[PDB]
Order: sequence, then structure tokens, then C-alpha cells
Amino acid sequence: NSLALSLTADQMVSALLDAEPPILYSEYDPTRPFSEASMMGLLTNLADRELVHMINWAKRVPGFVDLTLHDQVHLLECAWLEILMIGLVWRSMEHPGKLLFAPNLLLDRNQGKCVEGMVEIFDMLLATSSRFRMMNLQGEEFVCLKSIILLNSGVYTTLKSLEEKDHIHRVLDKITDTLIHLMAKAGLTLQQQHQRLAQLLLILSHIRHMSNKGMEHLYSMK
Amino acid sequence: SLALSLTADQMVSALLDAEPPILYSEPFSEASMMGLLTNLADRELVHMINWAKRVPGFVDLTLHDQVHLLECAWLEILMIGLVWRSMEHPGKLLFAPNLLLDRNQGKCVEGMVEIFDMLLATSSRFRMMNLQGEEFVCLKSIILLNSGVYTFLSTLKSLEEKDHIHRVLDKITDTLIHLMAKAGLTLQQQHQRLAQLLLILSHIRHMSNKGMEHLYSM
Amino acid sequence: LTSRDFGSWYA
Amino acid sequence: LTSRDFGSWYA
Ligand SMILES: CC/C(=C(\c1ccc(O)cc1)c1ccc(OCCN(C)C)cc1)c1ccccc1
Ligand SMILES: CC/C(=C(\c1ccc(O)cc1)c1ccc(OCCN(C)C)cc1)c1ccccc1
Repeated sequence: NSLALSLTADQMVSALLDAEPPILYSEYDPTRPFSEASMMGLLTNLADRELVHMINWAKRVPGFVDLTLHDQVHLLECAWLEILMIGLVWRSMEHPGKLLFAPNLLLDRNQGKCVEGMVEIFDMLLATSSRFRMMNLQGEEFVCLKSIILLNSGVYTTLKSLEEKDHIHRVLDKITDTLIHLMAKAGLTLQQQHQRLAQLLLILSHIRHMSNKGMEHLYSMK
Repeated sequence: SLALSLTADQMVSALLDAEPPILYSEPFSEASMMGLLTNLADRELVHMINWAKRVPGFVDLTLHDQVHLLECAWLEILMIGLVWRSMEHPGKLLFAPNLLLDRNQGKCVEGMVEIFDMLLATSSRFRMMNLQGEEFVCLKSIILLNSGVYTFLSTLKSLEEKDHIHRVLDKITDTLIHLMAKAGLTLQQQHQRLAQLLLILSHIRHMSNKGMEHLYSM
Repeated sequence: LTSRDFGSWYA
Repeated sequence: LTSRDFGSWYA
């Protein structure tokens, strides 16, 4: 019973925790003071390094590699900015009013004004940080949400076609079971469990929104 | 608040009662087709304002917050409505009973076939889940209350408004769970289905964002 | 004519 | 360093 649909809730959580990517430091060369990237270059360089780790993370998510390659790339290309963003928010929760892009790159709102159009996006990320804090979002919950984003974001964008969408939805259902189990084990009532699951899933629409606005911005600054 | 004292059955009844009229539209080119869609949308927006005022909780908010929520949600609300009424018509979008279009016709408007395909995919997802009308009406109210809540804005009043909205959103969650329990779903099936429904709202967001981008470009 | 005239309803 | 070194965890 090592395949994804065979895993218990505990085993799924455990597998997902094992797969967590490293949190990167922003690269710095004390001998190159003048070619320090702009704010945007610093974020771009970080993000590009994070993306290399993201592909490998996704392919460790039980179920993901059961999809055709084409479908894996599709889901990744749809979710990647949502995934960077939720990861960013997690690590920023202990820094109210700030975004911990890296342990050596902690930025305040007003540093968002360094790039025209970016502050709007910083504001939205900060509101997400605040929402997660007010909910006391737990790490195992954050980890399930990331996998949900990966499997969900591109699924809506022929027999085997339906077969693959069927498989994705089954893995999504297992991650929901996993979230519920975590909450149940924490001692929440059934009503608190359903209310909390819904609160967490609704934040995903905001994360989608933020990614749409970010992609728009990226595409504008081509 | 009226809203928080409603039973699940009474919430369902209130949302059903509030449902707006489905309008009839009054060769194709990009211009004519966007014209028809724009005219229909503008008429549906009149009815949407009155609908929104009948959604439990909405009237308890300031007029400023009511406007903000509708400014954020309106295209999502038009789209989920469209998807609902297109559900039984594989391959087509029922813009109005007299304006039923397939994806070939979407390509009329450069940029619109992308959006049309996404809408059809949502319609197919609804069909695949056997989405029921009571669930659809709940989801529509969730979009209204949720989409603009993270971009409000500095006062105690405002924080009190957000708490209210979240309290109502919790009641809509309870209502969905009630409908599903009454329909004989297992506890497990109830949480899985609640998740399936709410995840569709991320896709409705995505589509509204692509729609807004297109509208601005033109 | 409303949404009620379309699709399936629990009731 | 991973996400597991930040925030609160059920266990
Ligand atoms: C909001 C922060 C941010 C990026 C960011 C987010 C999280 C994170 O951990 C690191 C960075 C961001 C910036 C640039 C970027 O481009 C990558 C270009 N590659 C994909 C070719 C991606 C994300 C950004 C996104 C869009 C526009 C402006 C800024
Ligand atoms: C997807 C159909 C659509 C619209 C539509 C959706 C559902 C519906 O019931 C009716 C119309 C759409 C088109 C135009 C539009 O303009 C509104 C401008 N007013 C507010 C000044 C709104 C929606 C549309 C939206 C953006 C780009 C291209 C097409």
C-alpha cells in the first residue's frame, strides 16, 4: 500500500512533509557591489532558483507522476506563481507587515514601491499573511494547500483525458481527507472542521487572484 | 443580524427567493457579438444589484462595502450564472435562451475563445459532479461575499464588517453541509464534495480575471 | 424564467 | 532550512 490512493491520512502528510523544498537564501557577492540586481532582478533570480526546486517537489507529490508528462507540465505552468506565493506567505507569517523573500531578504510594504505596480501585489500577499495568522494556519495545513494548488489550478484548463482528470480528483479527495483528519486529531468538532476546510479553500481564490495579477505584471515588463 | 439566525433550510429559501430573471437577448462579427454580450450583461447588472441586497448579510454592510463587493464580484457572478444555465448543453454557452453559442462562434472575438473554453470546462465539471441548484446558489453568494473581502481597507467598523462576512460565509458552509447530509452523503462524502465545490471558485476567479483583462484591452 | 428552470435541484 | 523551521505545526 505505497501508492497514493492507498496511503492513510497520516502517511500522506508524512510523505508531503518529506518532500518540502529548501528555503533559499538570496545570492550575494561582497566583491560585486555595483551589479547588485534591481529589486526586480533580486526577486527574479530568487524565483528562478526556487522554480528548479519546485519541479522536483511536484514530482515527489504522490499521484503527480502518475500523470502524463504533458499534464504534469501543464499543471506546473498553471500553479507555479501561486505556489511561490503561498510558500512566501508561510515563511512571512512571523513577520507582520513584511515579506520574508529569503532569510537574508526581508522586505517591508514600502519596498514594494520600488517597482511600479508591485505594491498592489505586496499588499495582497500581506493580507494573506494576516488571514493565515488570524486562522492560526498550521504547517501541515499549508503543505496540503500547496498540493491542492498544484493539482487544482490547471485541471479545468476523450477517454484517457477523462481518466486523467478522474485520477487527479481522487488524489484531491485524499488530500481533503488528510486536512480533515488533521483537524479532527486536533480536537475540532465536525462543524468546526467543515467551517475551517471551507475558510482555507476560499483563501485559494485570493491566491489565484494574486498570481493572475503577478503574471499580468510579469508579462507587461517583458 | 437576520442572517446569522437563519436555519439552513431558511438560508436556502432566501437564496432561491432572491434569484434574478434569466434574460433574453435583444451575421456575427466581433463587434456585433461583443455588442450583444455587453447589452445582456448591462441588463443583468441591474438585476444583480437587487439580488445582492437580498443575500443574507449583504444589507448589514455599509453602502461603500456593498459597492466594493459587487465591483469585485460582478463578472464572477455573471459567469457562474452562465455556467449553470449552460450545464445541460455540452459544447455550448447559453448566454440567453435565444443566444446559445458554441466555441467556434467564440473565436469571433479575438481573445474570447480562451475564455469560452474555460467556461465550457467549468460547465463540464458541474455536469461531472451533478451540481444541484441549491449548491449553485450557495456558491454564487459565497462569491459575492468573498471576492472583495481581502481588498476592503483602517477602522474598527471595517474590521467588524469583515468579521460579519466571515460569520455569514460560515453559515453558508453549514448550509452546503446540511444540503449534502439531507441528500444522503456520508460525512466523508460531504467534506470531499464541499472541497470540490469550493475549488471551482478558484477557476471562476481565474476566468473573471482573464475577462477583465480582455474588457480593459478593448 | 430563472436558474430554477435549469438543471437539477435537490428539492 | 525548509518550511518546517517556520510557524506552528500540529505536531
Ligand atoms: C510578488 C513577488 C514576485 C515574485 C516572487 C514571489 C515569490 C517568491 O518566493 C519569489 C519571487 C516573482 C518575481 C519574478 C518572477 O519571475 C520569474 C521569471 N522566470 C519565471 C522566467 C517570479 C516571481 C513578483 C511577482 C510578479 C510581479 C512582481 C513581483
Ligand atoms: C464570457 C462572456 C462575456 C460576458 C458575459 C458573460 C456572462 C453573461 O451572462 C453576459 C456577458 C461579458 C461581456 C461584456 C461585458 O461588458 C460589461 C461592460 N459593462 C459592465 C459596462 C460583461 C460581460 C465576456 C466577458 C469578457 C470578455 C469577453 C466576453
